[PDB]
Amino acid sequence: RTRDFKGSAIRLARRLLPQRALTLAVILLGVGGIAIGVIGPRILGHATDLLFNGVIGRELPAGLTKEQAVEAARARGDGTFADLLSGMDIVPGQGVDFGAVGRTLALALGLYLVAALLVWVQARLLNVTVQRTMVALRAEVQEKIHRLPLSYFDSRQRGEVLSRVTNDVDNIQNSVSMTISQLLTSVLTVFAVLVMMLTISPLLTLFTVVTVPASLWVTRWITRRSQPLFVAQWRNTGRLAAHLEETYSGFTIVKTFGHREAAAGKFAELNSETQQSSFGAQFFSGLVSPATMFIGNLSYVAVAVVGGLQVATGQITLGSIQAFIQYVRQFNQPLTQVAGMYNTLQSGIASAERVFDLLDTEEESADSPRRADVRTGRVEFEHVSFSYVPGTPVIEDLSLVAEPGSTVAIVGPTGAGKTTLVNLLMRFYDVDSGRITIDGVDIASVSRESLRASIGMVLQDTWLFAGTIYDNIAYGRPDADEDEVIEAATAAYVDRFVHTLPNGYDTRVDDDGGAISAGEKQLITIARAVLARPKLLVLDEATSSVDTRTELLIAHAMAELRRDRTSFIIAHRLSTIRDADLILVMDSGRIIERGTHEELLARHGRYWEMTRVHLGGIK
Amino acid sequence: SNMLWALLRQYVRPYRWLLAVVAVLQVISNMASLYLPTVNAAIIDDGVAKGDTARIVELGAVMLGVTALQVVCAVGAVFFGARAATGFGHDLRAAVFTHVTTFSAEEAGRFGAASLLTRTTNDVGHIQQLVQLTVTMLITAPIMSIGGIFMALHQDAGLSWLLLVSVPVLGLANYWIIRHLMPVFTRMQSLIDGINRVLRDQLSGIRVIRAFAREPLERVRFAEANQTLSDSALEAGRWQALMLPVTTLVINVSSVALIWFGGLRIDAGQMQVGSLIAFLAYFMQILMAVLMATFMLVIFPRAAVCADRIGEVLSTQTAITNPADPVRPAAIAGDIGVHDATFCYPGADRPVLQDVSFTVPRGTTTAVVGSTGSGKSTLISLICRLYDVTSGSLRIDGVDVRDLDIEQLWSAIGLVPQRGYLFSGTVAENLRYGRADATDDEMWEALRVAAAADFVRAHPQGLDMPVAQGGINFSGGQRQRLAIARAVIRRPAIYLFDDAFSALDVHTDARVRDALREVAADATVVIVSQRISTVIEADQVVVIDDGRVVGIGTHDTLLADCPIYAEFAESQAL
Ligand SMILES: Nc1ncnc2c1ncn2[C@@H]1O[C@H](COP(=O)(O)OP(=O)(O)O)[C@@H](O)[C@H]1O
Repeated sequence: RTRDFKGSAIRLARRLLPQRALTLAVILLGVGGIAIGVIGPRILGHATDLLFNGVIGRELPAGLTKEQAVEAARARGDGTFADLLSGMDIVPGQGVDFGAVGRTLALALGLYLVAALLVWVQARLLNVTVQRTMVALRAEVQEKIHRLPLSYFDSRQRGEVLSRVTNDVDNIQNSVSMTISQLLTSVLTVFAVLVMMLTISPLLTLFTVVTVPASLWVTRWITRRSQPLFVAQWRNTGRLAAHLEETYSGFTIVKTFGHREAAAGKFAELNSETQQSSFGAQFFSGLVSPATMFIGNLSYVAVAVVGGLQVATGQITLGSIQAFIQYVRQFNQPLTQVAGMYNTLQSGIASAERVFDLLDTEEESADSPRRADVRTGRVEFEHVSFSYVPGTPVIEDLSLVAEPGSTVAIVGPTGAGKTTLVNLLMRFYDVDSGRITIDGVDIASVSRESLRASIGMVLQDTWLFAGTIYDNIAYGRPDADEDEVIEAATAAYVDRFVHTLPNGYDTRVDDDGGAISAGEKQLITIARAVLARPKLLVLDEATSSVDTRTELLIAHAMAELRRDRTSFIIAHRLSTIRDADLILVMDSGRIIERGTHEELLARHGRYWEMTRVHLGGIK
Repeated sequence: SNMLWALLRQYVRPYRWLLAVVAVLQVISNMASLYLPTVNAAIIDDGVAKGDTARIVELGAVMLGVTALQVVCAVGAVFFGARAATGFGHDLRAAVFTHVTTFSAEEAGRFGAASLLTRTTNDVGHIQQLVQLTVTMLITAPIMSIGGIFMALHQDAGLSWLLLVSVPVLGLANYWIIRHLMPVFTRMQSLIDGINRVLRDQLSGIRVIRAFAREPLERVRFAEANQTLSDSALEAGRWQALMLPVTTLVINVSSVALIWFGGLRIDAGQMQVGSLIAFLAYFMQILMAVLMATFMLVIFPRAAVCADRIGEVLSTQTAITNPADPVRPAAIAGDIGVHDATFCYPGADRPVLQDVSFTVPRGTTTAVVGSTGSGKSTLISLICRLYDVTSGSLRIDGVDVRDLDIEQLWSAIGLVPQRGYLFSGTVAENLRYGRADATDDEMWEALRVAAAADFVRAHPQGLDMPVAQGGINFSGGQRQRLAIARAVIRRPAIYLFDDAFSALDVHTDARVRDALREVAADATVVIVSQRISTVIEADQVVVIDDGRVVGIGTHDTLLADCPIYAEFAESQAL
């Protein structure tokens, strides 16, 4: 839940502030439009006063005094009637004076036009401001994402940052744009209608303001009652989603073995349960508006009857009551929305505080534009003891030396630290103790844009964006020619399978119908790495899902045939690694031994042991 | 635009009689809400200007009764509308799930489970929300307007023409605004989806985004998407900002004209003052209902694209179908025959599998090996008919697989796919999928055969050790072994292994295979493999490259005659 309200709201208002006079003008136009929209019905009530005065003065005998007319009415009885006559400006026998009514209505119509124009202009300006600030926020979030160190993405949960960066800004939009318009107009409207009501009469004003405690209490009570049903619906929909995930993801297994009907029955039971829960929750959620409308309508009964009886006493005129009734309706109208928009406002405030906490996260140290270059690929390590967190030494006393023509291989069990090794070589994380140098150049004093753009690196998993396979391969080097992409592709044997797809090199790899399994995913990623024309290739177990024949063909063609560049190879299959230039055996975060295939065959140790796992699997 | 209505007018049909009752309840509640100003006119008319406070209090009691009726009818309307919307959502979810159940593997892969789940639950909920909102909130404005015209006719219809001309102009203005706004809203929703896709893609592979130092391209793409979304949202905001002021101005100008014409009628003596108050309150109620209803009109485009996405699923007929005249043998042995079969996706330049002609004897272990992407992954699905043969024929025991009863075939086929998966619950629950009635002794025998007993026995819960919803809590090798054991307790005529042995340790694979031939040598075993060590022991070996058969025979003959298998073996050997 939310942890900071005042600070988050203050900084959101500050984010909308920098236009200064523009925001001030927006608020001023809103205040204006509200004020004129409140004054209007008072002028209409004055016109109704004139009409009522004329119609009730035409009845009395002409030429009499108003006090004389009241006395004459009282002499025959009708005390309430005479008290009424005493309550407005009238002269017996006078007409309705259509000229005064006409000019009053002309003033009212002009004011209504002015108020409509002001409200429209205010809404336009506020929309422009909200979209401008939202573009600014999106740009700031993008710059942040491209400036965060990888430690945040590593430490943060899998499904948290995506909703923090994508859904939260949408909540920011649907919060700021809705509230800063509607809540502000509603608060100004209720306050202006309240002060106008107090100007008219306070005794009725009390009867129109007693609703707010009652309406707020009713809304809070209905929320309290709805919370158990809401959580029940949430849990039932969660169970339904879990069962649907089980059925859809493992569709082959459920389709086979004849368990289709059992899954259908389980879904039917879960669907009935979630139907019941959703019915209850939605009923109690929608119950709020009729209740608050009922409270306001009861207030309407109260104000109508009290105004009628008090006019019968002559304490006020009829037009004031007509305006007062219109104010009562205009007072209730925003209350229902204001009661329910508190949840949206606080959701937006929580999303804003989360996004600003993300934007306040410390950034990785600035680059040093040394503009390093590679000529021999002499990658050397010395006394590296990097660890993710103060604690276990994930990397310990690591040291190695490469060769310009070497395709050196790092092999070990899962969780040894090869991925963190290549990550450190990518400067994704800092190194505590020891130093990393390539071609005699310390990469710690080298800008990352100059470094990573020349190495070339592939993860075990594959990242493919919502583009065609052609764009996916061309991402390695967009400046590459059209046929250079096809050459790099056929170098990685993706062309061996791509033509079997419905649309060769044009398939939406995000929308693909599952025809691209993990091995061909890795083939596509390898092709993308090839197209970048790297000179310091490393392969973090992109070796996994592909077959060994295609493995060895690719490895040869783009690491051993390309003698001008050194390479790093990581693979769990020792076959794919055999006969490579220098082999590094590493365990427990440190290199156990190093040498060539014949050397670690000659001396029996760890490497001989995993060679005795697959073929000579003496268990 | 039209798909949503083509879905509602189909899947709300069972609830027509309930929508009728919610409509009449809403009508009565709105009519009482507009009747309150009518009796207000009465009390100001013959209570005021006459000095009768008894009439004042009597009409006050009448108004209290009217508002009580209004609240009871509104509460009933909300209740029945919530029931109708929830039932519609339930029916739509059931129908969508039932239609998805009949899908083959081809269309399921075409849609994707990660999107099919949301398309079957959240994109049904989005339409349910719109149905409930339009039942309980949106139809208030048209009902308010019609009731206002009716009450104007009831209350001195001599001026009711003012309302009769005012309401149509308000409706025309709002309809024009809605018509010019809705396509902009749909485009804005699509662009929001696009920018969310861009952000998700950037976040998923930030490591590889920085690996290629392609930050400027990502910044340019995000800036372009954000700017076009901003332009669409600005147009939508323009149309929405030119929306409330128009309605407010129309209502206020109509009210001013109402005051003028009411004064004119009062001068002639064919009008009374209270009717002016009643008419003004009618206008205020109409404005309130119109604002409260057309505020929510952002929901409609989202539900429209949502219903289009659901209709994508609901309009896709399954390619796989029972022949409706199925061959019904008493049992089918382990004789698999493939004759010149080919398989290709529509529009593909080259087939993914072609010219396969291998066959297996009654009981035999046959292993098919090939390079990645060379159609090997589809042969297993073709045998058990996940997909269907485009050209050629595949037959089981001499009768075509497309003519055999598919359910009987699956009952006789023990398959473990490369898409390894498990269901929630205990290991006994997942293992129960094999037979659903086997005793625990048979399950233990299965784990012994699958080499999974060695680790599952150490758990205190034994067969009842809980598993993850997606099987994540187990390792890949353990997942494969559990799927193997699930296959073992079926006693099927043909075993279908879809590279399940690839992820296992070689010694574990050897012990699993020797145990399997110890228990079920008579049953035919078909293995697609990526590793040679699981192929040498097979009686018959067939190799496919580039989607076509390149070799067949025994292992040693494959070395002697097949250069491609020779390369495979020399690359696999240590
Ligand atoms: N969030 C994390 N992600 C990855 N590894 C982590 C994390 N936190 C701690 N570690 C440790 O860092 C080590 C990295 O090992 P890794 O490079 O993945 O080995 P391999 O390359 O063989 O898979 C692991 O042993 C793990 O214990």
